[PDB]
Amino acid sequence: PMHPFVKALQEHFTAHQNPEKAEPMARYMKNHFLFLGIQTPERRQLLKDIIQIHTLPDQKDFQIIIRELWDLPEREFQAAALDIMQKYKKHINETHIPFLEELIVTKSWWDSVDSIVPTFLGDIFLKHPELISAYIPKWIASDNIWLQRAAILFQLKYKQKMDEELLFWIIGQLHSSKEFFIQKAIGWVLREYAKTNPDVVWEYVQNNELAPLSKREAIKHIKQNYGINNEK
DNA sequence: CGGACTAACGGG
DNA sequence: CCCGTTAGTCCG
Repeated sequence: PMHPFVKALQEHFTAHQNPEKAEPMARYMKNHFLFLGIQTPERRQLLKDIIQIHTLPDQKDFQIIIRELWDLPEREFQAAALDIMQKYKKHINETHIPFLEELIVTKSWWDSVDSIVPTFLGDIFLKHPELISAYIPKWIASDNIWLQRAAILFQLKYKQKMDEELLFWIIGQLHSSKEFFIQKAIGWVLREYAKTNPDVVWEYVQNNELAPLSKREAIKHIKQNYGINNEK
């Protein structure tokens, strides 16, 4: 039996569906998912409505509610699940890594994976850096582009706390990937980290092989700092 | 390739 | 208001 909070959310979202918007929204995600057609501002309000009426469920039900929402067809339910997980943030710890892994590799796409990785997993590994090597090597070795992207992006927001040796090691392992979502994640994490340490990122990109997309994205801004040499 | 543009979302 | 970003399409 579906949890009453999830049932209430399903009814309320469905009552406000927009088939006209659902079409372009589904196309944007390359038709991997059905959509109700509800964009983020309204989707968060509809969740708010249900929390106001029912109250947020006891923490004992947290993982259950996330999984039930994950199993519903329309993409807005996974987006809502992530909003709900943020509400239970203070209950999440290192013991939830496998739970988060399973979310990464089910109903997988860039929208859900990017919402799980730099935030929830990033925070966990900042608190428990000793656990990185229990997961990152397996992720990289896996057949799964989303675990590979997770390995790249978990340090995205680390700024001065970035483990540079680790970042570059991870990138080195994945630099030959022909997968767009890997090449782009490499570009993104380098571009972001260059905001903290431009010299290190510039040196890396000039001295290590990267896919063209990865390099181009990495230096999107810092090419202004260093210049674009004449090629002849 | 890589630049220009679109549309939505996060946050100064 | 602005800017920076996951994507996305389109054009030499």
